[PDB]
Amino acid sequence: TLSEYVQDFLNHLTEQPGSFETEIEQFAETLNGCVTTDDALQELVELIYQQATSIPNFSYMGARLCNYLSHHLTISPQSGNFRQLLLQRCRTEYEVKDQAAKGDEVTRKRFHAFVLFLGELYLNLEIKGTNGQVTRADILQVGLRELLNALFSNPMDDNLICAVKLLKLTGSVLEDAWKEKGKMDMEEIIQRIENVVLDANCSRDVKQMLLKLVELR
Repeated sequence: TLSEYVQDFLNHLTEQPGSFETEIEQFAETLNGCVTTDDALQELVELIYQQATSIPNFSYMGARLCNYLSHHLTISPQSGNFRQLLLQRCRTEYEVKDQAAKGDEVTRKRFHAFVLFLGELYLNLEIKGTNGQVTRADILQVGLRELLNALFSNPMDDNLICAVKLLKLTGSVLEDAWKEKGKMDMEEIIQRIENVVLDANCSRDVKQMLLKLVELR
């Protein structure tokens, strides 16, 4: 089945991160021969999306794999390409982020995996722009800002640690994009972080991590 093939390959990348470069072409090639329906494309997207948002430490690999397949799969069905379906799928979970940042620490591990997968996707998913230049996904730029708002609004240590990671990852790229468009988001994020540090009952070391970000941005 497609799902056995894909899941085997994802397990393989998880166990052997080094094998991406030498096995990715064969993976794309095999998928090109077998992913021929809108349905099969949708299922491929779902399997990779699940691995990236479950499975710890699959953020970077997930996003790198997503970008690769978005450029190397030849199927372009009427209803959406890989890129397009992925981005749609991300909006689905992103819609429940206000609730996802509550719950309990174990349930939130999946939310954090989703947040960082989206951060890595934003950095690494290359889209040919309207002017033919490489651009980043807009819906991800917007989603990241809202995810940060959700994480700071529920200032439990593990939520704050997730926000710190996401901003170390994407913060300079975000800062640049907001400034090109004369937006004040980084200022607003900085005030949110300062209010956490002033008010929240989180750990001292997490507060100190937040303060280091205020120096840099």
